[PDB]
Amino acid sequence: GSHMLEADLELERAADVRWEEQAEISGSSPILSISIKNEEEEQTLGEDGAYRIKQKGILGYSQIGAGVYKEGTFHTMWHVTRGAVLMHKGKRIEPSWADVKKDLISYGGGWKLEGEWKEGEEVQVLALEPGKNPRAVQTKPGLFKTNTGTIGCVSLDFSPGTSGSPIVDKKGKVVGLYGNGVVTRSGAYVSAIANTEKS
Repeated sequence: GSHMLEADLELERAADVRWEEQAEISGSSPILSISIKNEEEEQTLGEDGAYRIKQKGILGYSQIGAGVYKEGTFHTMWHVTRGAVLMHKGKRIEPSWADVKKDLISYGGGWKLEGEWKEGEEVQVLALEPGKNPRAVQTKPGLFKTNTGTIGCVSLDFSPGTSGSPIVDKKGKVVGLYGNGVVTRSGAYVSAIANTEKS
């Protein structure tokens, strides 16, 4: 086999994980990214927060995902990294735990996301889309029956490459991660919120 990485997957911090009062008031608001990032250039690269995940290729970087660093653990979607080693400023990050069925993977310790969701409450997607500055979008999840209990879900209103982006309650905690596509019995595709799940 090879002793090199199968692929160069780099992390890039983009924003603080927090509730945005402006997006509560207006529906959505941009968030500050840093000198002030006027524009995101996907193809160039550049602790706690929200991160882009980019894959090097001969044309430059592609943003294939996003995720959340919290309390020394990085959380993202199994579909995004398929358990691959991540790099961040020359530091290597290793998969600690995964759950394919839930499309979740953690790196550097176990699950730390402690946002909570009850029906009727709104949340903010802190969306890191390919080619765009971070944006907070207020949304209302609906409750759904699983074949074992309940999950909250939201509409797939972002780029697939926002997968892994955090969704936050009013306490500023992460209820879960955007982009975990599930199919309903009523023919539709929605995003199943990570933690919001009972059995």
